[PDB]
Amino acid sequence: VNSFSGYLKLTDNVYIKNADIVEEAKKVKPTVVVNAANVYLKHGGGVAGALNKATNNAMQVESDDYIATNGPLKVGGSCVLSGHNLAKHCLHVVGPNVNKGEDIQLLKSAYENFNQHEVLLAPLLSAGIFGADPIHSLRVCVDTVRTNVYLAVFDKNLYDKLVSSFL
Ligand SMILES: O=C1CC[C@@H](c2cccs2)N1Nc1ncnc2[nH]c3ccccc3c12
Repeated sequence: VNSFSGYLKLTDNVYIKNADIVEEAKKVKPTVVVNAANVYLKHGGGVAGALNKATNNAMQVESDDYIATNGPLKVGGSCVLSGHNLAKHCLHVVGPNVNKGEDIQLLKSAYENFNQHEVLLAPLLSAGIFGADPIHSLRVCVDTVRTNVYLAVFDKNLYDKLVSSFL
């Protein structure tokens, strides 16, 4: 039993909800919140901009130190940093950005990072401003993640489309 509330069960381990991941993180304080990161951990917009703003820019400060020490992430890669006031940990995961020409086949590699964590609150990777089809992203998530994932979908219209079209 966990503290997540109001989710639709899609499969044994994948759940989905129409919600703002920031407010969901602030309420649940999950062990792991996933950020829709880029390789430079520059959290300007989309999910990343929203998570960072909610931390009063502490996420960005921590991230800049991480990059100064380690260099950029790989597309498809991840790193574990603090969750600040939102979660115990933030798993920054780099889905491919279609608006940069990155290979959508890397989306599966991105979701594989979730399997290192027993339970996660997450957005759909590569959706939104990363330019991929959210229906496809959900399919890859379901077919790749084996741990317990709670997906927050900000757009109410999009959520209903994902559910109604889910196979
Ligand atoms: O609903 C989806 C599906 C793909 C993804 C993206 C859409 C555009 C770029 S990325 N998204 N957005 C969000 N996901 C989680 N929490 C969110 N809180 C919000 C508060 C205001 C506005 C949007 C969101 C939002």
